[PDB]
Amino acid sequence: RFASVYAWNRKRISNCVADYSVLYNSASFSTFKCYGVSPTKLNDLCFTNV
Amino acid sequence: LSSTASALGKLQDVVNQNAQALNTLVKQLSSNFGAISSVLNDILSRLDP
Repeated sequence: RFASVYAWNRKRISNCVADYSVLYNSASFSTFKCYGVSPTKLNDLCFTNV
Repeated sequence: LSSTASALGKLQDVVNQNAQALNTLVKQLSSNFGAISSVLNDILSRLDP
């Protein structure tokens, strides 16, 4: 259960280690869209804000 | 010569012009030039090759 598109919900994640490799390997999502940053890059890249 | 550095000012101005040209190149690196980031490394880290 999640909020509507008009009432979009934003959650700050901090002080945790983030890996997108597991999410990409599963490939559960039918489509993947990346613009400013890209998936292969997310694994090596370190992001201050999630 | 001791009282006024203006006589050697033209020689200093030529050195200043060379320094200004090097400074301009440093400023150019800061300029985005239409790229998302001025730094080449920042673009490489966040984007596919």
